[PDB]
Amino acid sequence: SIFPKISLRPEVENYLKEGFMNKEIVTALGKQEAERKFETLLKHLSHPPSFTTVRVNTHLASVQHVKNLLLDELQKQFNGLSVPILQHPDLQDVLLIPVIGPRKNIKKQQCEAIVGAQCGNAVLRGAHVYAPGIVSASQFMKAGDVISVYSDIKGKCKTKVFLGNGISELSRKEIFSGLLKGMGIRMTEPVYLSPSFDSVLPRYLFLQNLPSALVSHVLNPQPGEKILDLCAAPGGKTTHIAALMHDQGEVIALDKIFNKVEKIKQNALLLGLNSIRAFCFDGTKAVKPPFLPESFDRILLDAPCSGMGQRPNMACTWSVKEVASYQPLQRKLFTAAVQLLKPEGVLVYSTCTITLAENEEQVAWALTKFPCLQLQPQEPQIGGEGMRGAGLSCEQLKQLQRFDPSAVPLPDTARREDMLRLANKDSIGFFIAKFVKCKST
Repeated sequence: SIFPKISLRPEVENYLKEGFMNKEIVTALGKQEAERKFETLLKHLSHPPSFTTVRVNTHLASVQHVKNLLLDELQKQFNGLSVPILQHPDLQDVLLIPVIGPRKNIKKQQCEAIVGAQCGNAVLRGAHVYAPGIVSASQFMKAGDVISVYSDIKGKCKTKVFLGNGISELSRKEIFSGLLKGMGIRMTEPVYLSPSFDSVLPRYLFLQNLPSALVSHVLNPQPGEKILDLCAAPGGKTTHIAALMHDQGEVIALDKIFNKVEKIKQNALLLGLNSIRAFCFDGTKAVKPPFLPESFDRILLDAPCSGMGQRPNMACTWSVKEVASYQPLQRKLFTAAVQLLKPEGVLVYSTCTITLAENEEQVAWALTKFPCLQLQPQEPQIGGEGMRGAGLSCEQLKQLQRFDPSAVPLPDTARREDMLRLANKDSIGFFIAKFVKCKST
């Protein structure tokens, strides 16, 4: 639509393309359609989802109450403009808030400010511009000036994607001043009008996209059960798991980085859960934390991935090896997970990336190396079937859940189902696979 395709290093783009142009897909669709689908895929990654979704902390508050409070907050943020919020029928702890589509109306100003790619993503997510994120600004820029903000997606500022207009809180002199970090540019007229939930009901809400919220529902944890979250940072799926069990049971959260673990404890504390035990521990060494084999009722592997399905995302300054180095780690963590899983237990493997190597190929690898594992259907089903290319039958592909960022054309801004459709299809790149363990080991 308005934004260019996601900015990737030619090598990386060629890698992804190699992954999305396997002979199976080319056989199933033809080369032209494969190419077009890949290009549209790269084109939809730059644009924000039509819906921002939030998870209600049902352990402390009801969905209706929080919905009303959010209605109030929204009619506060947008100067009396009230926008609808929808409770997802299948994911009833999830609220959907529509983002206002491409404003092709906003005309640019003379005073300009240029920001980084990540800062641009933040702006597209509904955040404001802060002084450290500004790399360039027009001279004679004063506080209160109406300025146009551009994103340097190629990272060539010591080419410019227009993000919208705002008012300056600082002057050029003040911006490039010697560390005012809490101010910068208030986005008053952005292209995408997404709201900010960074200080709105800290104990009742959690900013979490739809598939990530779907993960825990698919896992389907029950009260009294023992659950393991191998890679639990920052703790969204962990707290969700605890909340689904009404904080009754035990959820072990594991992470390798200390600070992230402290973040997990912080989030668990904010949402009032107590059945969570967080540990700074390497998930690859989890087997005897460490814990005895087959001691967990359910295990979630929200695996570390290339994350090439996140939206919005205007650029990725990554090497090819960085992108392609996830598979061995994922397989180690997966092995640990299988070893720690109880007989007739459930293992869920999830990623927020779009590559074959980190999704379908891992499912094939898992079903080959572990005869004790059996692929299972998922409820609810929200996303499309698995992508062809890893040598999986149609039945196996229909039991996986893959979210395609480019499945519908990019929206522009309705009925209930008309919004639910957008929230379900126009989403981020995500992958979910479900396994049950048949015998012991």
